[PDB]
Amino acid sequence: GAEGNTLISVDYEIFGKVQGVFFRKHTQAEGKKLGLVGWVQNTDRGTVQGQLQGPISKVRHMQEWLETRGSPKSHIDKANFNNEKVILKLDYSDFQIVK
Repeated sequence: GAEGNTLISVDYEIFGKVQGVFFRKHTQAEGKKLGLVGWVQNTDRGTVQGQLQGPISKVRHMQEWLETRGSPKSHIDKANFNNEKVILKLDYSDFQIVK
């Protein structure tokens, strides 16, 4: 087991060539690696908002993975997170893709 998994909450946002791409399909796979919950979708403007929820032990790595790694058709012109804080625990059951 572990000492303590301080569950935290935080969102993300990517800009560039992450609009007309089906990269979201891959997000469902990589999301299982670390083991987190949330969803995937796009906005009316032209960006992808992925609300990731999990322990700092997994989020700390996810932040330095989605901003760097990624398909060749997903240029990350700008990557930044928001709404970073600690909470009781996750509010979902698993990850899923939303079209």
